[PDB]
Amino acid sequence: RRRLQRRIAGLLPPPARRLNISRGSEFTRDVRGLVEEHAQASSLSAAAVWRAGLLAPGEVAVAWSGWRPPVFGDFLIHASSFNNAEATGTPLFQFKQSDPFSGVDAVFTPLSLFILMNHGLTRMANLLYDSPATLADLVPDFGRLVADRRFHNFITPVGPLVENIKSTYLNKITTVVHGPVVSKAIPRSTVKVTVPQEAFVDLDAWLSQPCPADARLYVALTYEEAGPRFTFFQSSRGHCQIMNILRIYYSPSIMHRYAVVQPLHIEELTFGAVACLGTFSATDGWRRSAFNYRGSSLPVVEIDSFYSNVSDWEVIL
Amino acid sequence: KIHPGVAMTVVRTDEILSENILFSSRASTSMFIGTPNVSRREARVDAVTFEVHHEMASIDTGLSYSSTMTPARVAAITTDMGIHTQDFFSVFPAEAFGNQQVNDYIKAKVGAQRNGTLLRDPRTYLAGMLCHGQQATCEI
Amino acid sequence: DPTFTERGFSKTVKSDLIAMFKRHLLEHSFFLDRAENMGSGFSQYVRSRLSEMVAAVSGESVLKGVSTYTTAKGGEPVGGVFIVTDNVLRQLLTFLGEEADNQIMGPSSYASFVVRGENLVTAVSYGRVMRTFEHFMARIVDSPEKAGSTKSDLPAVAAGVEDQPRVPISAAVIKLGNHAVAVESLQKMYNDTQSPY
Amino acid sequence: MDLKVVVSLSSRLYTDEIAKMQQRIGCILPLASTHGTQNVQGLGLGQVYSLETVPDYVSMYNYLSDCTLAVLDEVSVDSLILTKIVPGQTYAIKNKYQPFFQWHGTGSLSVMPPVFGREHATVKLESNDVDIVFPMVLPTPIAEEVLQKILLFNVYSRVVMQAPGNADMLDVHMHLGSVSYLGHHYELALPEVPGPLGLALLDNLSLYFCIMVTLLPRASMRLVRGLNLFQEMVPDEIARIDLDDLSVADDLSRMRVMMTYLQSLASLFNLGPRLATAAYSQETLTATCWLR
Amino acid sequence: KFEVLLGVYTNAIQYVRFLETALAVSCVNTEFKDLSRMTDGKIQFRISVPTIAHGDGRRPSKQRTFIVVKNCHKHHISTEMELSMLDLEILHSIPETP
Amino acid sequence: NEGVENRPFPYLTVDADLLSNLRQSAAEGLFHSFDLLVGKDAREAGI
Amino acid sequence: NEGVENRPFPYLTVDADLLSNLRQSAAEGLFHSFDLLVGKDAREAGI
Amino acid sequence: EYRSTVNPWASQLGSLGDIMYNSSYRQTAVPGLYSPCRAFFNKEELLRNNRGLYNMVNEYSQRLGGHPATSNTEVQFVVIAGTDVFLEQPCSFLQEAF
Repeated sequence: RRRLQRRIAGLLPPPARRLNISRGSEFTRDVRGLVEEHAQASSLSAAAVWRAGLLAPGEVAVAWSGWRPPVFGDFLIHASSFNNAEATGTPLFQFKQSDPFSGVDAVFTPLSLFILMNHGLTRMANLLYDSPATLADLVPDFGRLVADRRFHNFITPVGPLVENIKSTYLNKITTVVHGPVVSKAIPRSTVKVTVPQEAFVDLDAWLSQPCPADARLYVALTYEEAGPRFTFFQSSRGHCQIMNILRIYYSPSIMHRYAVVQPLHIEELTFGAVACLGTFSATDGWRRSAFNYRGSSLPVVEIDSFYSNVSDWEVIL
Repeated sequence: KIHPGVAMTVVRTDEILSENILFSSRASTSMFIGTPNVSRREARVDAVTFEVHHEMASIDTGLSYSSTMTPARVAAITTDMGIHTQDFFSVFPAEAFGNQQVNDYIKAKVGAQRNGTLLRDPRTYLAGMLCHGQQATCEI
Repeated sequence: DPTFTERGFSKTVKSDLIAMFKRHLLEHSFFLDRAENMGSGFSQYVRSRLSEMVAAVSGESVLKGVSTYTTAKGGEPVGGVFIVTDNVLRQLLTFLGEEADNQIMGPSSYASFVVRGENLVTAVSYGRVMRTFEHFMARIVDSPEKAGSTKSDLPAVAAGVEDQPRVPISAAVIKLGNHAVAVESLQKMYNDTQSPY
Repeated sequence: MDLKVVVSLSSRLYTDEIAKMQQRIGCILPLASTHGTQNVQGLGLGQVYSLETVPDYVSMYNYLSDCTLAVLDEVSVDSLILTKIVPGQTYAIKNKYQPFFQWHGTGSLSVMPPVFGREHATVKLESNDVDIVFPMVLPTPIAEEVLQKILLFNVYSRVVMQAPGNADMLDVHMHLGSVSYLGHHYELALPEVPGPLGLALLDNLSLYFCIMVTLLPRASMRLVRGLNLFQEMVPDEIARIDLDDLSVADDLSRMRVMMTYLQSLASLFNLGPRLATAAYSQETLTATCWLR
Repeated sequence: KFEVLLGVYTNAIQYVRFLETALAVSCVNTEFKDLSRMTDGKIQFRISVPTIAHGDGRRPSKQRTFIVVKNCHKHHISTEMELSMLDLEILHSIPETP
Repeated sequence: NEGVENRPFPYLTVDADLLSNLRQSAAEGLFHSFDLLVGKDAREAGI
Repeated sequence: NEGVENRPFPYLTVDADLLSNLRQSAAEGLFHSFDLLVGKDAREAGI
Repeated sequence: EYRSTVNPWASQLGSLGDIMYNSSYRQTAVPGLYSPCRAFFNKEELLRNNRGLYNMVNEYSQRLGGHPATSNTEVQFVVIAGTDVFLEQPCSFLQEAF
């Protein structure tokens, strides 16, 4: 009954949320304990681990805040299939391979996906990948898998890259599949998801009341007449709205697909699919930039502060 | 067993394991030892996947070569220097003749489709997907 | 061997060196395989091939002048190390004699390149740090009329590799005449980890 | 923040019960409550997938989407210490299911109620008279294909027990007897004799689906007469100009029951409690997943 | 009638330092603590080549000088060790019974 | 490549001669980053 | 336009406030070269 | 010098040896088998070694730029993983067989 007191005194304390500040010039111990957050990294010493508290269970606590650590999904890829000059924050799209026991993976950035679709944006695609044939056999039968319009249920978005070690023959990437996208380096710095500007469109800008707490990034494969395209939507609504909103936005191209060809078949009838990619702050995100290569540059959409959270593929019609 | 009009040559490769030497001069490179760092990466309910980080930076101190490597002795010959012509019905499987009868007969009379289980490097394959040493691949 | 590389490279000199590659590949490829053919000039044969190895290497490092590693028993600089397997280490110990030393003097701890104040100022402002700012300021501010010599610049190249206590590490020390190279095998370090050497 | 749901047994187990349980030390099961101790009658799918009543996919799926789920961790002789899945954290599950569908990394897992027979997913406890039924956990594309292929097998078995002049029993079996995903070509255990008058699994879902697509064409006719020309070129016109006169009470009743049978079915083909994996390592048959 | 156990034996791991092995004569090391912040290194050599005054009339190579620079290259090693949460909870707790 | 700095540095007088097979090595490109100053390229450049 | 180095300098506090019509100036481009840091990104960058 | 070729069915640019062997290998190619003729017939591989003597001597030791074969398998494959293989093939260097 007193052992329970000493135990419940340790299991009691929630983090002190409010605090009576007196003067901002004071910077006393209470406000430092409010602003201090423990790191996921320290040097391998006894004092550094025992002060950073790396061995704490569940979270990192020196010796439940709305903060959870992320989860990494590491893939091993053919090093020719992934141009290593790409930045940290680019959304990768792992193709579910038809090989039964293959331990090698086939990820795609959307730039590498563009030369897969078609076979400035095209200039940076062909400068980043001089070879449209070593990716045309990663998918073994692209013409069949698109001509029966089942390409959307084979591509699993795995969120953005965070760290990529450049090995020579078989490349190892570390992505973030779910949660808060943040770097793991010895100086920690911010990671920003970069999507190409010509591919990225907006949805509040296309429509031109309330402000939400977060906006959700959407990816959208769609089967047109001239091949598939990977547009990237950003929306601040909910999903069940966005299905009807993109049905309105594609209601031109739905009539165009029924018009320029008549679907005598039955597997052609789907018109793309959309999958949520996660939430970011709806206020100051997607500040544009340009991704500078050795000789050229494409304009890029640099979404800061991503919470990666993949959803599944829902058809559009 | 009569000769055709042509006369092929046969190319192989023969893996020879050695036990190499390595020399390098005194103070060939100058390196910087970074401080090791510990970082947890996946923290599920039952176990927490740790990861240690370490980084070094290596730079030269001379211009020309300062390290060398020679194969001292043969340990053994890891391949059999034999006769294993690699199957062109497997490296170009999309090629097919006129009829299906004649194609099937030709695939019957030769060693066609003999190992269709592995068609890649099996190190890339996972754990658990002609019982002699390593066949040197002949080519015509 | 500079005896062919003096008149400049051409088609002819490059062809000559390709043919001499082919000759050295067909004659002196495995220097321990055809070592065991002859037995009389045999310690001298391995001795000659290893002296050829330390003669075909280029020891012109800029850290040549500073004494980092010496033999414990005599003040002789090491001048290179040999990395071999276990069986070749045992064979070379028998063939080059058991007269190897057991230890060499070396640095106890590493040197320290901590970014001091002025280099921190340059790193903060531009992000370009110069090694040993004290020597740059001592050259082109304090009397730049002083011309540089090797004897003047021996503390400039040797930053902190000279102010370390010498403690002996254990290594077999064979002599190819005037050098004292050091053979060693790390297969011991790689065998317990079930890892390919 | 602790998660140990230690369910206590009244009468302690034998050895062979522990021998069956230690081969299912990584599967998940639905609880009844999220409380610190429980009894055995709240565990996985006993009360709804019992052997004494006719079972249906609908109420099993509703109960499975209803309550919390829980991977099990330890099996003592008289207690089963386990942990429940909250959406905040991520867990380590194992594919120890008797129809062994090979998982993959970064795949999405569907917690399905068992279709492949009760005896494949059970731990028949005798010391206590309970049947711990474990729910089927298998990847979502395989879940979709196995639902389509159990459903069409149900409809096609029902029409050939309706009349043998409809179809051939090998023809339905040489297509729907196998599920294919990434080359892993499985074979499905099919109950070739389900028995008439229902009394079997997947009748209530099949009855719902067949009533839905029966009421579908006049529903489409009513909802195109309510409102254009593109919508009147994709279907054939014999499904367009069919009736145009039904009694309004029966029309409204048919449309309402079609709407309920559509919304339940469409909520059902979304597989409910869906889990999303990160790094499935089949050297130890471990998948790392979270509640999605 | 007993079954006897005679011994549990566990190996002692050897620790191998870089300053202890004989590969450290091959390279000179300096403890640069904040290395991952440094983007790139650069060494620079100015090599002046003295030449020989000859007799005959040749096209004379004048005072030559070689400026060669060499870069450093990073090397990033990382392995994974695992620790069960049970051991960590036992670690950050306090015991009272033997 | 000739992306070399080429500024008048305080250069360190080191003992070891590196001139052995030097011009022949720079002729066939042992280095990616090197500069050949001949005659009146060999002035220390301006600030 | 994003031309600034954005490094943590030792900045100097002046006597004269410069705050008038500032966001209005940066909205229309009185300054050719500038960088706006809002909230989170207003930290000093890393060395 | 008294002839051009020892054979005209593999030395010419459109000859049969350059038909069945000059196909450039991709690291994703689903046949993936090892070839010994592609170290001798691959055209851009046959012009890779024109970059100077010291450049290709550096490339002999830096990377396995030729056509390397895998080891310890039943039939030799094109090595893809290569995480712990060590091989120096001088048939990619000087293009001459014994």
